[PDB]
Amino acid sequence: KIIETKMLMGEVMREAAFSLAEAKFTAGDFSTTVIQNVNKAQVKIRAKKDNVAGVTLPVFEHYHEGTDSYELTGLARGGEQLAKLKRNYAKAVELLVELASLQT
Amino acid sequence: RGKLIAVIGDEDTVTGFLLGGIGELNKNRHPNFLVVEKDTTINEIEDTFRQFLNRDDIGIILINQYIAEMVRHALDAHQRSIPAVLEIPSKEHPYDAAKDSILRRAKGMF
Amino acid sequence: SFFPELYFNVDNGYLEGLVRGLKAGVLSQADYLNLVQCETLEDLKLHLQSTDYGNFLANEASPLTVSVIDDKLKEKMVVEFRHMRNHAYEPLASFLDFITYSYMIDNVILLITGTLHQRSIAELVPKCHPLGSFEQMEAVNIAQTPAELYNAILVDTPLAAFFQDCISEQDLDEMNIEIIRNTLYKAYLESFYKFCTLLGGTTADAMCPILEFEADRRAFIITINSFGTELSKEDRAKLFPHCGRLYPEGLAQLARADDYEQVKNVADYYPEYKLLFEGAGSNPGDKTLEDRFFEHEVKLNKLAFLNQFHFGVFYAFVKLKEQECRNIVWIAECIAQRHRAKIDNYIPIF
Amino acid sequence: NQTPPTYNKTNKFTHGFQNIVDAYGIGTYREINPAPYTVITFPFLFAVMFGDFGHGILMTLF
Amino acid sequence: NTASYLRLWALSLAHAQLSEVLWTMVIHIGLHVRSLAGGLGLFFIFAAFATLTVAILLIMEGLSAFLHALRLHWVEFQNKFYTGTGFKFLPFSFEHIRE
Amino acid sequence: AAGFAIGIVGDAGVRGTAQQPRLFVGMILILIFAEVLGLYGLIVALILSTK
Amino acid sequence: AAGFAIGIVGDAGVRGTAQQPRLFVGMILILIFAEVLGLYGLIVALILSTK
Repeated sequence: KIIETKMLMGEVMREAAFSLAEAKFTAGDFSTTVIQNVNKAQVKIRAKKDNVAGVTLPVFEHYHEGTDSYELTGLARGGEQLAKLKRNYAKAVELLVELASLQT
Repeated sequence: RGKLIAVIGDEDTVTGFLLGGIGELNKNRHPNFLVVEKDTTINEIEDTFRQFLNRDDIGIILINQYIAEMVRHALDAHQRSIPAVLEIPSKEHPYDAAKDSILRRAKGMF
Repeated sequence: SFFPELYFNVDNGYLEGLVRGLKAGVLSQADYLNLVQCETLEDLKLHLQSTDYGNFLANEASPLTVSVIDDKLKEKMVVEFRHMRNHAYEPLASFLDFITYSYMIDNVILLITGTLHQRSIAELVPKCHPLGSFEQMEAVNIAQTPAELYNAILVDTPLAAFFQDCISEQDLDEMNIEIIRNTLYKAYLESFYKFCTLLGGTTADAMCPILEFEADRRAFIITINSFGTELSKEDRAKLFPHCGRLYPEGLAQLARADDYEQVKNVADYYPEYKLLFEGAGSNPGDKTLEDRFFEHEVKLNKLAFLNQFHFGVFYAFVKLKEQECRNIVWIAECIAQRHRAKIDNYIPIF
Repeated sequence: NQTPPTYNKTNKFTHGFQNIVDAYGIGTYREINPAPYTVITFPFLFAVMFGDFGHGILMTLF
Repeated sequence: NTASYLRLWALSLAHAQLSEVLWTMVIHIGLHVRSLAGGLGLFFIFAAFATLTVAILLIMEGLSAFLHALRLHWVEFQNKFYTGTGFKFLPFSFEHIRE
Repeated sequence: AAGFAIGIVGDAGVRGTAQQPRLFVGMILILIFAEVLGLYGLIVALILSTK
Repeated sequence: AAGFAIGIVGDAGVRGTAQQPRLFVGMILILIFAEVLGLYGLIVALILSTK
């Protein structure tokens, strides 16, 4: 499954990068605010054990902790593009979490 | 709760993930990410990578492929499981394939 | 009236000719087509050299990236703007300052937040938008003290009058940074609009429609985007400018609205907006609501150059050039990522 | 012991006259209804303002 | 209030003055000593006359007098006895018949 | 004075009508009132000119 | 007064026509009223000068 997942990761990043360009087109320079104004994460990762046999392997599990993300309508109010962008990366994050677990 | 994901990458890559809801400040006001610009040197990337390996709250680290090439010795030198490192294509660099740890581990995969 | 066409050309005669000459250099539809028919960033450069653009990527890094083209495009128009801004007299300079205020507002939001989360000014200034400039001290070497930045703003920063809504520092710490910036921008719009109406000639008639549009556009979009977030309906209304066509009646309905449909129902009373919401098909592979607003805003800024004796040509100029940059970068980005089917999402600027 | 609504029974003819009264306000419960006298009083005062034989015909025919 | 009823005079006077002038300066002009020309002209002039009589007097002056007479009831008459407020009576009813 | 009213009412009325076709009749009535205002002056002038 | 109206109406008419070619007839009709206003001036002036 790890090879199929890696393939998907590529395609997802292709879409996310385009979606980012769309958000950038509308907003202009939102990256500066996002990078500076960071405090708490909405997503965190929990450790889980996979008892595949006598051997136990470490796996990561996605944990949606729930702390609210930053609400940004300040630049051109491009909220819909930013919201689609959040969702596109949110999907990327979940895939990557699964992906790292598969490396074990 | 358990683990954070650290990101070392370019401006757009880091920004995207931060919007993705991943990444936060530690109690010492340190950020679990680095923005790598054209003026960022090797020692800054390498020292940052190592420190993330030296933090017990991080673990998965997300890095751009072109960055992994700059500090490649540090990613192969450390073989463990906390620091699972995933290498991703940058906005402009193309899709990764070569020199991938997994494609190398497995001799039956493209 | 007889207000223009008489004293206007005495001081502003030169600049009026210059700025319209600069407008003549904006990419035409024929030129955008030549830029689209590239599929290579280096070829894009070559096609740009056919216009007033070009030779600005020379002596840069051999690898050409989108981020470089983005910065260079802004830089070019900033120089042209500053040139016209510097060779200008108070009657026009005050008008132009309002244009710069929009960018300064964003920049001071950057100065705070970082100051509030102990970041040094020297680290923040490099990421400020041009035209903010802030050549004055006291805003510099604040020692990461919010009080020192707050005093520096009140004293040296031209935006001090606008901060009367957000004061005492308490507001800086307790208000969300985005409410603070939206509140400050509202103050900007209210003062700037009135300023244009004080210049109650051709400028007021050519300029105000654009400012009224922006005010109504923000009221619409804010209402929609605010649906899914945590925001009191009253606090949302507090951000709705009163310089527009929704102010008499309409904002009250948006303030109460909790759904996209209710927002559209308001637009239904204003054909100039109803058409935009109907045009914004919002399909999974179509133009969206923000795109239609951008098209309208450009239409208005183009019409600004139908009056030869006003200040609105200078405001329109800046906005048209900024959209020109957005268009060009979009093309460069589409090439870099090879999304050719989405190339025709630029806003024609004539 | 609550304030009751004000109910005035009207018909196909008097309803319109009640409405031009209600346009100003709803009368107090058990208030004297002005409408029975408005039916004549108002047309009379109008006719004083518009006492024009020819136009009165046109208006009547309408 | 007593002076207010001078509305009756003011409106009655104005109407008479408009009628006299609108007649004299419009339909009188449609008359002429030439037989056929007079008839043909009066045809078109009369139509214009009737138009002005309706546009100015039958509508507008009737409209102003309509309101002013109503105001007299609202202001001077009713305020002597018709005082206070109540609630509109809204019983259960099958109102939506025409719809 | 009548021309002033016609001017202002037309300016606002024409735009208001485009956003609201039901305004047309109301606009006309305001215009008819302005025409009546103009007539009043004519009436007095006609009385004086023959006095 | 007529020339003023000519100026205002023609200027606005041209900008409108640039956006809407169907405006051509409308603005010309308005200009006709301004020309009539000027003519009225000429009529009275000629009557007085030969009186």
